[PDB]
Amino acid sequence: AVPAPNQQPEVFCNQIFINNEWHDAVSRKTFPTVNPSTGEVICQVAEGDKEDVDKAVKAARAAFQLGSPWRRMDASHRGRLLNRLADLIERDRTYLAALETLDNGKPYVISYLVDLDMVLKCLRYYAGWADKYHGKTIPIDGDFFSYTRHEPVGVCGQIIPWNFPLLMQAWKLGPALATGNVVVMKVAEQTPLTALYVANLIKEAGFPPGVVNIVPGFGPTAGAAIASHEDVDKVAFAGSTEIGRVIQVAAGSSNLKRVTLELGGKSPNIIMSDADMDWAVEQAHFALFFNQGQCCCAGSRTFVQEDIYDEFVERSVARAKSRVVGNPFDSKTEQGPQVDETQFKKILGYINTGKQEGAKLLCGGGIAADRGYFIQPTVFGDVQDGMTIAKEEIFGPVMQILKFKTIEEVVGRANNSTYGLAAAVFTKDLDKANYLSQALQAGTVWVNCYDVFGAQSPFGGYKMSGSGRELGEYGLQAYTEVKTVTVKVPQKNS
Amino acid sequence: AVPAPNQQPEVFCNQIFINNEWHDAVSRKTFPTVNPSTGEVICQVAEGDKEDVDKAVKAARAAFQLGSPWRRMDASHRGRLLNRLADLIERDRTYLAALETLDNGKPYVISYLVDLDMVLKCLRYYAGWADKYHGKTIPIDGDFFSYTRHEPVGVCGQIIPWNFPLLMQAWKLGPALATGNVVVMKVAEQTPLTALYVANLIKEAGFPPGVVNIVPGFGPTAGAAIASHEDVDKVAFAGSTEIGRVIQVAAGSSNLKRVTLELGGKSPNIIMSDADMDWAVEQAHFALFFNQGQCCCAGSRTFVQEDIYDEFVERSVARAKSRVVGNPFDSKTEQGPQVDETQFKKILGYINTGKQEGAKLLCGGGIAADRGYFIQPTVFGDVQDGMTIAKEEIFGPVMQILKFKTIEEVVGRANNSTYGLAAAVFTKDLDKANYLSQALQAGTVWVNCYDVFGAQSPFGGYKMSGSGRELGEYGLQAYTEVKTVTVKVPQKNS
Amino acid sequence: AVPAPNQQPEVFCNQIFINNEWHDAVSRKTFPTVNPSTGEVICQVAEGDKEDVDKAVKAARAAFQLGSPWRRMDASHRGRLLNRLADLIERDRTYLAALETLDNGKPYVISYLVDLDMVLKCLRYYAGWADKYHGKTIPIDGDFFSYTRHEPVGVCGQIIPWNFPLLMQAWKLGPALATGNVVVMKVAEQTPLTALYVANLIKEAGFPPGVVNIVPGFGPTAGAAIASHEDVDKVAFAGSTEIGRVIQVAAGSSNLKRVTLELGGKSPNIIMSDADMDWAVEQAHFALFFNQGQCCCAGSRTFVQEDIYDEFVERSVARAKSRVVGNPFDSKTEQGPQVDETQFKKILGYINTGKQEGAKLLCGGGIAADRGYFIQPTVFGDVQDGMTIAKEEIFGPVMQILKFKTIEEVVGRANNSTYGLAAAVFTKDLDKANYLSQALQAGTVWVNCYDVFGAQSPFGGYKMSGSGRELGEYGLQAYTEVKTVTVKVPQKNS
Amino acid sequence: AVPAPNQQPEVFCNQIFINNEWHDAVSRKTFPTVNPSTGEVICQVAEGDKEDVDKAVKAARAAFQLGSPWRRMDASHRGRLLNRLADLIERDRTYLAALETLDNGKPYVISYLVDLDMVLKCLRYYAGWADKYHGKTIPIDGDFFSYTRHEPVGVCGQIIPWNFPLLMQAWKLGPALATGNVVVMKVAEQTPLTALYVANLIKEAGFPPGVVNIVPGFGPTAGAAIASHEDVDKVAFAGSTEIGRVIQVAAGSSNLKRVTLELGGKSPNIIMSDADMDWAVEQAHFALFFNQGQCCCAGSRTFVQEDIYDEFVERSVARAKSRVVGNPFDSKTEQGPQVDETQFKKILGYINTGKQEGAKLLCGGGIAADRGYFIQPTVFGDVQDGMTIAKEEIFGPVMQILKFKTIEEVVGRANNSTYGLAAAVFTKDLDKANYLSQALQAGTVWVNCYDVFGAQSPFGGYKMSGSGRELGEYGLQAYTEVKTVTVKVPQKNS
Ligand SMILES: Nc1ncnc2c1ncn2[C@@H]1O[C@H](COP(=O)(O)OP(=O)(O)O)[C@@H](O)[C@H]1O
Ligand SMILES: Nc1ncnc2c1ncn2[C@@H]1O[C@H](COP(=O)(O)OP(=O)(O)O)[C@@H](O)[C@H]1O
Ligand code: NA
Ligand code: NA
Ligand code: NA
Ligand code: NA
Repeated sequence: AVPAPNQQPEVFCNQIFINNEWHDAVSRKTFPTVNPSTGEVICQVAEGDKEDVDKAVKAARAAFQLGSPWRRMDASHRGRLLNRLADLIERDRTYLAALETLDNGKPYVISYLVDLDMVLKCLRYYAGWADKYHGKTIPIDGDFFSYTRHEPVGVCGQIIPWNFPLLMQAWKLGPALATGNVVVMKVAEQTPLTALYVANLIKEAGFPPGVVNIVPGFGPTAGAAIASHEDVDKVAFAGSTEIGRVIQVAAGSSNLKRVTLELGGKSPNIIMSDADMDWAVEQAHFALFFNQGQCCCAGSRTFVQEDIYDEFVERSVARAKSRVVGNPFDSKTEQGPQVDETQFKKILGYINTGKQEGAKLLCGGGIAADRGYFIQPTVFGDVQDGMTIAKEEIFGPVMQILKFKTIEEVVGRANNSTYGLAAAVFTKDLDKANYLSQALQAGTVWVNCYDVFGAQSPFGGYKMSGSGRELGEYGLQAYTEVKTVTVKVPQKNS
Repeated sequence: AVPAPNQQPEVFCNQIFINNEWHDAVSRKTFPTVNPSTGEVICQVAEGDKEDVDKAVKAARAAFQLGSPWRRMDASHRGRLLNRLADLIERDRTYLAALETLDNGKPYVISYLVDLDMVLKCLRYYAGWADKYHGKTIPIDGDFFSYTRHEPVGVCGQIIPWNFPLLMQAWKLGPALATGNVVVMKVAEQTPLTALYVANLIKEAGFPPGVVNIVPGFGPTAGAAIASHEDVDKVAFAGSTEIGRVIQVAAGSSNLKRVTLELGGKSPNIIMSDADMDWAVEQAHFALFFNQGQCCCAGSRTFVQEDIYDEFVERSVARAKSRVVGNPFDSKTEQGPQVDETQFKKILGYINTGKQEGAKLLCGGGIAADRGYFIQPTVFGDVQDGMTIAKEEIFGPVMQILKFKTIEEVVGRANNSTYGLAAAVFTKDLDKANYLSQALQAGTVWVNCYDVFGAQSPFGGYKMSGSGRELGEYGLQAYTEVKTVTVKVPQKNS
Repeated sequence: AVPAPNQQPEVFCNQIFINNEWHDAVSRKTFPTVNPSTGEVICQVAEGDKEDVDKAVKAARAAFQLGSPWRRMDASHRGRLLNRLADLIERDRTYLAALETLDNGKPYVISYLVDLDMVLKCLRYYAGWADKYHGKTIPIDGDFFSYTRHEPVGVCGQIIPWNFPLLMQAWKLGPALATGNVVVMKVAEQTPLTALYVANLIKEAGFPPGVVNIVPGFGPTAGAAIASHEDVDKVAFAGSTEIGRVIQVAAGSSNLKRVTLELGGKSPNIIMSDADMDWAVEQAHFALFFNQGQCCCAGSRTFVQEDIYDEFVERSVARAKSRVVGNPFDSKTEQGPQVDETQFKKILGYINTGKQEGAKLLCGGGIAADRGYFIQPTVFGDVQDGMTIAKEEIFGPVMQILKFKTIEEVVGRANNSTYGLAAAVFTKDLDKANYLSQALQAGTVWVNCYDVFGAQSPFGGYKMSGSGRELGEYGLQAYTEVKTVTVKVPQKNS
Repeated sequence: AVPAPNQQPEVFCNQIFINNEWHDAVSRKTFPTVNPSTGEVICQVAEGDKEDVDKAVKAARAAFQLGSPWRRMDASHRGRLLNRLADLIERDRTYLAALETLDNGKPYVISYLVDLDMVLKCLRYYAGWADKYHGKTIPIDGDFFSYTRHEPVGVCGQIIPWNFPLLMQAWKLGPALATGNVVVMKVAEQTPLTALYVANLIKEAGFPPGVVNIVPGFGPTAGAAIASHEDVDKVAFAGSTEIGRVIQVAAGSSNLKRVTLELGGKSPNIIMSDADMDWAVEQAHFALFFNQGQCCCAGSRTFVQEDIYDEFVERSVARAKSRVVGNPFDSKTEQGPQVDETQFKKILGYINTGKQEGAKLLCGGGIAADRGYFIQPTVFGDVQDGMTIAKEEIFGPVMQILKFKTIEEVVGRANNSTYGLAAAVFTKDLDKANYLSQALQAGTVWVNCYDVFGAQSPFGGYKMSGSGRELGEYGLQAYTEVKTVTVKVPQKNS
């Protein structure tokens, strides 16, 4: 079951979080955060800029000083702290799920059973890594003892997007805190609220002051301030390929801070003629329409073998036509609103371009409600690789179906992209699955499934979909600085 | 192509190898080694017993002393020595393959292209591990620096069988020497010669005296002296399950030396009705008949789905009938003799049991030549799980074909065995492959192949097929002793 | 602060635990467990034997069947369950610490602050391993995809001693349950009660029935029935070297089950002349007298460099004379009774032995109280290597002080033992530390400290102190069975 | 023993190496490479620019195509090819060592015994890694089989400096080729010759055409063309911190290619009062003067405790005065010329700033010969933290000796730098070694030694000394792209 939501949850946190305290922006400015189901302002949030980020970095640097409580703390105790935080998130699960829906738009049942579940699982996974990420002892030549310490990278800037506000926070904080780093986090202007409440929980869980600092605000102000900061050791950025470029340039123009990026995708979902038809249809629908189409790794290029194309397309249309768009607090709602007006307008722009460039509009294609940012589930057929809707990330409920003949052809077409975040293969055949999974140029390849995330398995892009990995053991590599200690000994023996 | 063999290679090495020198046994007794193709004596070999083993162990212990050339040698240099040994074995490849064939009976072409190749690949793989098996630095609670050293286990007793004389030597020496151990090796009385010649090469490569010592002799004498020795730190045994028991009791009854065992099997090879028929028949032939049927992981229970049974059986009988038995130096020969008279008679015993118990004799079933230990390729059909030939390891050219209906049926019947060394699955279906590889209780599961060994991938038994793993990184564990060092420090920081 | 103890805690659990239920022995037999502070019977406990062990093994086998709740359970959820068990143990901490003291004799302040603390830390550490012990994907030669699965070893027999009842239970359950095994545990007849209570918490935590089964009873009966069982896949034993031999023999003579052993020690604690004297005296006292001397890694050979010998002895003797023996429920008490009458007598025998062979009695040497099993802290000076009290594990409050001159000498003397569990070095010198830590043949070497255990750092013996390691990542190896799956693929590419 | 050098070694390779063939630049332009001992031109070398870079990248890309010989080659065979290359460099060691000296300036004895030895060790180290860098099998939640593939990152741009021409090439090629990548290398204009000859050996070794491509030319042209190239997946740059910035900006401005950097340093060498005086003085001299002072991790800030300061400086001055500068082909020469006239002039410039700002010139200070770029071993005493010679990397034979009082003081001073490449500590004290190696913010900390490089131990910068690590297992991380494959399975079991 799912507990009944409070459909108008009280907001408690709306300021800058530095040193476990709440601060107005130095400018005293605030910006509104909007409910995308109604288009109405939820509340004002402090508008952090460069000066606020400066305060935050100083607090973070102080917390990181040798001999500080956070630096001296046992690695196992960092685990306990992460597990305490997860316990508190779970305590406030019903509230956070409802707030998540209020600010973002996603169905409450999904906030509750999916987003909040994944958040708990991620934080508890990483709690487990805290005292387990060993350095090495190394059999170097000569009369020496040589070993590596895995140290924290230090002051980590973390700039996150609005599509999974709580989950992306957890994906960042989990590996960073498990490895003893300190954080300055810039949350998305569209969805700052849940992350700020979680900051209260960080304080309650007992993290020392300055270990996690949150600065809500805009990208070119607060975000750029972090990426170009002289005393941020590392930046992790999740967002558009376009702003990823800005981040890497900022890093290089400033202090040569370490950089990881999780960017867009145009992920191919490949349906072989021997696929389980009903399963493949349902999963392709999910792969595209999940979270209002607002997923980095959305199955936005649906390649279907010619022999099953017609039936696949028929079945896909029926499912898109029966997908329930409405109030995200109604249990029956499958699809909420898009996150804001800019997104709403951009997706509608893409549907227009799709119609214009000769893609066959099979269903939807319009606005779904007269208030809030609701869009009809849209399916385009006979899509061609050169079409704008086949190339550009739409980030909306707009499905592309493309026809192919051969396994060799579809590999070339799938790989023909500057993106490489994810892909999938639907087939009953062992050799087809292995052929395709090895040939596909993508960070994750799903076989007879889609959007299967696990805290244990790494995720991240090939090509311009980003670099570095999040989740799994791999997710600790960007948060570790490696020191070699080589010691002269009287006589080295095996 | 394969170089022409010397069909009567000269024997240079036939004594006990200790401190890089050749010794008569202390009793001065010798035993004959026989050419299995003719039944004739090749030469006499020193008959090592307890006294000779005692000498060998003292030499190994001295070589292992803290501050010795072997203990002080750079880990990378152990790699250099292993690679040098591989180069010398390559230099003498034509000679060694022909000697292997003389003493063991396997086809010279197989000795050359298979055994010798796998030996080189194994030594060269482990050469690469020598300086790469790191200890750990560990984030323990409190003000401490904690780390582990991976030290050699020490003096390693290695008792090996006759079925792959050179490969079994390499499988044992590669990981032992990569990790800085010293060795007292007991070779099989049936096949002592190639391993003794390799000892000459170990000396030539530059290994310090005492690092590898070799005692040819019998099992209850030299073998048991090693297993029961008060100064041997570790024993690795490969052989029968019966002697495995003897070895583990000897270790328990002596100094609690560490034990690993590679023992027999009765490995199931499962052919689903969707398998590629031509491929499955050829691979099932190989799986069973490879090396005169003298393979620990022989596919000696061939389970075939009922819809393909008659055709599979027909094809299998034709393949067995075409199999050329003859002089192992003749390039046309596919099957040499069995290793000795004891094995010869045991295998004929098993065939007579097969017939008497109601299995269907479809081809072979008798002696194949009037000289040497040759047995016709023998196929039994309509084999039942309760039959002797379905349960006991035959270790000869005797194939069992069993009929089944369902996947759940075959899983349980395959698993209903006290052995679990290997298994194989032939199918085109992804889900059947995955279901079976998970469900099968065996150390290696091959999918659409058989007898695929890589130096990179571990190999070893479940259940009574033994314990521990050889090959890959895993092959190093049994040869490492772990030391934790925990050091008080002024102030631990992350 | 330590919560006031219930000095007469109620006993709730005194039966055989199988399938989450409490059972009498088939025989209906019960055995008294005694309070060592008073020599009085606490209560009677069900006396399990072969037939009860047979039921417990059948239940574990059932819980391990493919498709069972325990086998299908997400690894992450095994972590949640271990975490929940740690929470319940912490909830009942005050009760469990008092019950431990009642049955074992150790001071309540130590049960509470040390034993219980270490139990919680072990379980929480292994909770974190549950979903992180990865197998490997392997770049084998040829057109294959090769990988390994790390599967559970299966039905694990675990036989534990009486010196750290709750801790030894946790050391065994932690890694077995994290890796998905099932357990039949035989607890010590001297100290059954606390482990049985924890069984109640295993049920309360939500572990499926048959995952943990506990059989109280005696060694030659219940313990030997586990070791010889034909369906137990792995046995883990902690206790005497003497019984260790029996276990390895029983394993070899039965089904060749996998064995690990945690046995005795006679661990050298080396004090160099440049050591911090006050520290080294206090730590040498703790190293020996901790837990009534009943510790496998007790520093039972204290080697002191000659220039500081006289002062070190003077100070050690004053320290032993000041050690408070009495009621373990009194907060003033440093030392409680020995565990039982047998150990009491064995220690008195060793004390008389030291006097007979000429070691200098500096203090203690007698019975400390009328009731229970209390022995005076005893220090022997001028101990020589050849003496029985210098060679054999005493397991009581009996300290040996040996004098040495050189670092090279002391290495040789420290290593001249068939034991090799632990060692320590006290020195301010970098090179002396590194020289000694390298040269000492011991599973753990402490430097300027003693008895510093971390859940993160492995622990186990060299030589006749045992084999295999407990704690850390290494603790998982003995609980994992490795399966290679090697799959033919159309065309292997890097 | 060292073979007599050819002091005018012949030049065979001076063109652009693409597809295992030699090419003139598209422009037909050449640049002189100069002998720094004489100031005379050795020969002309093809001047590569963007058009030649483009030809090379297309070559690398083709060689990387799925199904090409290099992609399909067994990982173990990649290892064999690396070992073959090492064998060829060893065969040609005398020639290559003389060529290195001729083009670079370093003493022939050093080229031969140090650089060449290190090149061989690096390549043979990485040969061993080729088939051992496993991906993982991951116990993800749900009915899934999840695993990682460690794939090559792809086309690798490698831009290397002039100070260790052959070694830097090896450091780059070793890990890149072990993991199946393809390379476009830009060698330093000052030292192109040796790396070009090694390209001949790469062809001879049997590496498929296009796997390694080498473009000599200038930085703003050929190097920038590599960094900005839209089909280069990864760039690795070694050189100045200034140009490191340019690289990172170029990567984010183009295709968001993966970046690792090895930049400058101003490494502190800390001499505690309890240090071994003779050894510390010799090591501090080596630490600064190695390779004409042309070492990224040079001990260019020598901190000396005040109690030993006077003696230490006195001895350091005597040692620098006795250092032999001259013809690098003469066996008596310890120091050759600096690499070129720019470096020559820059160093004299720093010597002038040292005099101007009031540092105590103790010896040297000027040119050491009328021909070639020879500079006197120069020592400054009483150096202060604010001085230019204490802050900026000089990259010449100019030693800075600074005085300190306390361990706490020197930590702060050592860490007060935007560099963090290496540091060293000289002390006999265990606690001081541990305290310092932990507190020092440097990629490598040497204790009682300096410039101890091992192929096994990673090396790289903290802060603006760069990012990522080379050597050891860590050196493979930047050359790997991680793919997750997650497969729906019928029913997941442990
Ligand atoms: N110039 C910038 N520098 C740093 N961060 C930015 C910049 N612009 C936007 N951001 C931030 O990056 C995150 C990802 O959003 P963004 O890439 O702008 O996606 P979109 O523009 O499609 O909404 C957000 O938190 C946003 O505030
Ligand atoms: N023959 C045996 N087989 C199996 N377990 C035994 C045997 N004898 C004793 N045990 C058990 O092993 C554990 C350790 O005991 P042991 O090594 O005998 O120490 P002690 O005799 O000094 O108490 C206890 O649980 C004990 O009951
Ligand atoms: Na919003
Ligand atoms: Na023979
Ligand atoms: Na008791
Ligand atoms: Na030059």
